[PDB]
Amino acid sequence: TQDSNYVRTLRQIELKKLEKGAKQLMFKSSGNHTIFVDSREKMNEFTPEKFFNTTSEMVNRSENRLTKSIMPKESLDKKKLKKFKQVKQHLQRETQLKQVQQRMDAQRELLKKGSKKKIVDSSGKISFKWKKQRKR
Amino acid sequence: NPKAFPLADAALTQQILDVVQQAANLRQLKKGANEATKTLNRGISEFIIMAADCEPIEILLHLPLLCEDKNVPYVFVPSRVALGRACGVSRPVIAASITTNDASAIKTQIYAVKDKIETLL
Amino acid sequence: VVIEPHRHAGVYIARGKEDLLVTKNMAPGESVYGEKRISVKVEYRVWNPFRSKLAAGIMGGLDELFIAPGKKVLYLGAASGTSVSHVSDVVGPEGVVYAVEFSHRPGRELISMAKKRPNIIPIIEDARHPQKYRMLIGMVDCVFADVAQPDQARIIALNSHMFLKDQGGVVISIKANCIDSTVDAETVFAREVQKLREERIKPLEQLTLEPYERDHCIVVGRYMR
Amino acid sequence: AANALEEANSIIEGKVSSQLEKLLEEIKKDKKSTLIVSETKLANAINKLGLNFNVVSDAVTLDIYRAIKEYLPELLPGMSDNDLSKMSLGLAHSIGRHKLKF
Amino acid sequence: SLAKSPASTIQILGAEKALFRALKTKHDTPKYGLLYHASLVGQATGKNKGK
Amino acid sequence: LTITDESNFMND
Amino acid sequence: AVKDALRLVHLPSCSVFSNWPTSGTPLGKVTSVAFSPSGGLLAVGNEQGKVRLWKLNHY
Amino acid sequence: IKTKKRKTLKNLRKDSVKRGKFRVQLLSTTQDSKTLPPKKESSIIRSKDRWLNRKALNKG
Amino acid sequence: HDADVLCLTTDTDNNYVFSAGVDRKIFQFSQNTNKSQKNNRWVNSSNRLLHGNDIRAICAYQSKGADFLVSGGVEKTLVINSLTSFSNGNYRKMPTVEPYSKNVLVNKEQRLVVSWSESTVKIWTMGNYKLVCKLTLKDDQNISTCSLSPDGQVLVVGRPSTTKVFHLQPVGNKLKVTKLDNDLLLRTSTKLVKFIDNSKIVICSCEDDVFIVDQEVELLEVTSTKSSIKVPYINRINHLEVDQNIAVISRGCGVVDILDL
Amino acid sequence: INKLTPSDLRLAIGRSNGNIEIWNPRNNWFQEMVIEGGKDRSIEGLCWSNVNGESLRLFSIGGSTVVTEWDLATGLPLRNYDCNSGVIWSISINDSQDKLSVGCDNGTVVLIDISGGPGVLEHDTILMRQEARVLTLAWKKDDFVIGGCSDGRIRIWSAQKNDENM
RNA sequence: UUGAGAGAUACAAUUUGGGAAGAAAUUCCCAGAGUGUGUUUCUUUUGCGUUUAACCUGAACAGUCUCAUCGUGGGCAUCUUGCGAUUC
Repeated sequence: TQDSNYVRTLRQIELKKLEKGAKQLMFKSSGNHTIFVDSREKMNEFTPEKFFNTTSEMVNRSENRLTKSIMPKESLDKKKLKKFKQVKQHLQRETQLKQVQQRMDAQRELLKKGSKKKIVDSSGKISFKWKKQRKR
Repeated sequence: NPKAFPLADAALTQQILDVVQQAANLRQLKKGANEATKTLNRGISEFIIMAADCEPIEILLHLPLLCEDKNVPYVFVPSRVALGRACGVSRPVIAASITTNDASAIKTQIYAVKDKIETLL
Repeated sequence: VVIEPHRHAGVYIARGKEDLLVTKNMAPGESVYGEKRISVKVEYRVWNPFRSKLAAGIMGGLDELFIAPGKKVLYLGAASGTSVSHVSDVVGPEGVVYAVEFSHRPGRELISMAKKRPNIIPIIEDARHPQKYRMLIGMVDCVFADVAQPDQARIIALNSHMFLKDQGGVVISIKANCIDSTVDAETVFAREVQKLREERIKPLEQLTLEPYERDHCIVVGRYMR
Repeated sequence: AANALEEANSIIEGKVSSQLEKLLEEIKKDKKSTLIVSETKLANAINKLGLNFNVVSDAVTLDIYRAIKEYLPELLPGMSDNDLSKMSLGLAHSIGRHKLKF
Repeated sequence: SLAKSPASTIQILGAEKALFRALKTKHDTPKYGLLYHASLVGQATGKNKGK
Repeated sequence: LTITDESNFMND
Repeated sequence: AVKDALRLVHLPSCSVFSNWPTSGTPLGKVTSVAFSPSGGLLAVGNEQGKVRLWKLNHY
Repeated sequence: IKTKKRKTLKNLRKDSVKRGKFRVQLLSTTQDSKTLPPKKESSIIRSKDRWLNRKALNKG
Repeated sequence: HDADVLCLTTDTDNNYVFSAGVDRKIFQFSQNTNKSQKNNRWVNSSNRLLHGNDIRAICAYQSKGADFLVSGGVEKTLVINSLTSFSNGNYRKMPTVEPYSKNVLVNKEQRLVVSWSESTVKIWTMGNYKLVCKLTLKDDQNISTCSLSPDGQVLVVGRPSTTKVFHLQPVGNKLKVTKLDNDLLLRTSTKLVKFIDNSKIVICSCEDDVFIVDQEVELLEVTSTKSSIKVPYINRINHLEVDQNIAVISRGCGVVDILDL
Repeated sequence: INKLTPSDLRLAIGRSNGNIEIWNPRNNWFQEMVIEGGKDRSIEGLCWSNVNGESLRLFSIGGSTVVTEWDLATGLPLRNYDCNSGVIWSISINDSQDKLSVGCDNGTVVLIDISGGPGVLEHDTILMRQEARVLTLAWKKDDFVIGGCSDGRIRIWSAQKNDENM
């Protein structure tokens, strides 16, 4: 029980760090934008700069459209990629710690008391089914 | 009890207590208000069963306040005595959280009941 | 560290080591919900697009977002200050936001932020009866809608009739699960926009906000007459 | 006035039938030919037609009430937008602390 | 925020530094916490004060 | 098999 | 379900008798039971096929 | 001609052409929406009458 | 039943329950006997096979001058049985179409005859017979009354939304059709079109306005009775017949008017 | 039964291509009027409301999510109320006919408030949901609504207002 | 070979809008559409989709006693060299 408690607090550390490290980040929107127009003329043209206002720069990325610098070419993008990879790594560590606490706690329930049978599944992932009997 | 939102009807609470019984056999539920809040704060709950019979019901209805924070299904059943019997303990049990396992045997039952819980929200 | 002003005034993008959405303050200096504040002499409160709904609408793209720093804004779905704080900070101190809700469990936090923010007025009666808050305020320049009830269009149409001026804006958030699960949200949203334009709404845009919420949409529209 | 009892009685006659002191004395002082009256709500049936008024609040009275509510603070009182807003949020905070218990 | 916490947390609500060092190295956690100075725990003598 | 009684026509 | 699972409760008092069955009464896996209508006489049959007979001397 | 006229006809009839990340839907007409109830859900009507003409009862 | 029970009804005092479904029979369950009533027992009283394919609908009316149950199904006809005389007495099957409003009409010149089903007109000429044309007009959605001109010149389709005019050219084994725009016609609803002349048409609208096109007759209103405010269409003009600038309208509250054009 | 045949008694027939006939049983069933529905329209059910002393209202549900209240004069719908959940499978009327139950495809029973005069329908209350689609409905009185579903079960809801199990 | 309808997906050409340069002719850059040749998903459609099957369940591991956990010794390095997880 005390090494399961150690693994539980490590999982909670990583889980809160995932939460408050992804909360202060900016994810890209992916939504099927649908604008409503008149009969055939507005539809059959190209929606002439109603929110485009430059069809190069603030047009296809919508985190900030617009109508009218420390190493911007690689280094800030490198830092963005590294913070995204950091929260990806926290996700891996939290799911790994989740699995190991699940196995440790399954062993802990298994060594308590009550009757139990070693259930073997199809492949070999063994399991334990307990007797239908209530605790006195 | 008027402050017991979603309260299950008889057929829904029959299948809820049956999935409680077989989760308790597979050692996959945590039974009690403190243990249910611990499974919620760790985020290992499939859903929450509560009993609309605890005589101060305010010893319960604070885990609804953090199920609305953690978008997990919760439901109420009429009797704490029946919930204790279905949990497989000798005591009346006020709330019970069914913990998450992916290799479990009753994963399909757990999903069907938690869908029929969050259909009435 | 460097702040770029958005399309809609009041809304800013604080770029740098993390490039994220942000507003001004009206309760100066302090956060309301532990949200990040990045000072640059003057103060800037981060809006979280998953925590709220209008921030996800901004992050997905709205052109005629009628929430503007010179208007007043009716807000039907707050219940707690997660987004009306930022709506106050983008509407500035000039205007007024009418946060109208009914469930009096988180209205305590709504009122306890409204004390420090006089831009916000609380209405704690339900948005399906505008005849119960007739005598409080009226003729708003824009309504925002975030109820997830069955009779969405009836609630917003009656509030728009009693309290919304002509050529104003309706921004409505629709959850598809509280109307029709077991069918896809595209037929749900199309049925809902038609149910909206049955009333005096010309609908302009919609967008689905997939990476921020699941099975939602934001529809915008102008109030005809 | 901005008296809290008057504010609570105002919100009470708003949420209920509206035959209170204000609309009762207004209906008294306007008794000239018992003309066509346009009440704010139709659930104030007694405050509309309980005593001598051709009562109608139906489907265009909402349009004229849109216009009147639009141009309250310019001309009908002697006060302005800020007095309207401060007494309105004072009323809102009063009814909020009344309904929501503290 | 105290009301939505479980009772074991309310037990050890004061002794966080002893709790979290005894969890991050697999030792035995404290048992009294901030609740040690309550009158009943003052009335109890031994290890049934932890009880 | 019709509506034959002393009832009136489409009047009252 | 389990071996030696039989209890005799005394009603109205609803208090289970404490001196029978003890740990050495050969109940077995009790799978049927019948009281006789006249003599006060239990007959308990278990899974291995053995009706054991007791006589309740109060009657 | 005959092997493509349906494609041309739906090319004239349809709305909501793709324009990049966007889509330009067309609004319906108050004339139609006040003269007629909307079309049936053919999926569920297909379900019901397929059930009433199912294989278990041997319709002639 | 032998298969599904699609529809079932009861009478006023709940002494009978009638039921029907996809096995084209109607079962009657009775609780009339006072022993059956005081014991609350239903009996499968009787059974009648009177329908063709299904019964998807059944209802029953019961007054002092009426006790009949009505039913209808996949065969399109309607059947009427008596209620208290269900198994004993006679029934009546109404025909599959009683054309109180017509869908087919003939013009003697050119020996030709049009028919409108839903939103399409089919026209054929006599001799034998040849099918000369059809119009599957898809911008039309719901159909109502038509008329063809004398001399086979202009057909008018008309529905409670719009109406459309079609001028025709006989080109031998085939007819050639061309529309023409008339915006008063496209804006106003039509109930009946009946051709005062080859060019002037009198038109009843669904909001009971009479037009005289290619103008406006006053119609004296009837004093509305309580049954008229109950059923809100008996004071509506049903029929109009016109030949050579004299016409007749009729409203089904028992009123026929003439009108000179 | 113990009164005479009222002079407004009509029969309403809804077909499957979407046309409603109305017949009158006086002297062997004369068809008074027809209200046609257009392409791909149907009518799976309909109901009558005659509140005593007001005009007759004819509601109908097609194969879709709408309730259509028809104005019998023009042969045109005066109301197309999109019911706020599901595809409508059945409809029934209250006794005293002030509420309108629809039973949906997603298992809701939605009540529609009628007593506002002809023309107007309000959303009232979605009852406690379920899973299987409710294919038919009936009322007891104003109190309960009975509904047969597509799982072989019959649910009984209590729609009695100002009771705790509403 | 879903009889068919609607969708994403590479090439071949023809293009539409917004900006750059030039007298234009045109060229450069940016966002896309539609057309034939392949791959693929969704909805009926007739032989028939299986009308049987699935999964749970009752006192259903355990005399050749079964299981757990902590230790010890050995085999497999010609490789199960063994994860807070059963390698035998």
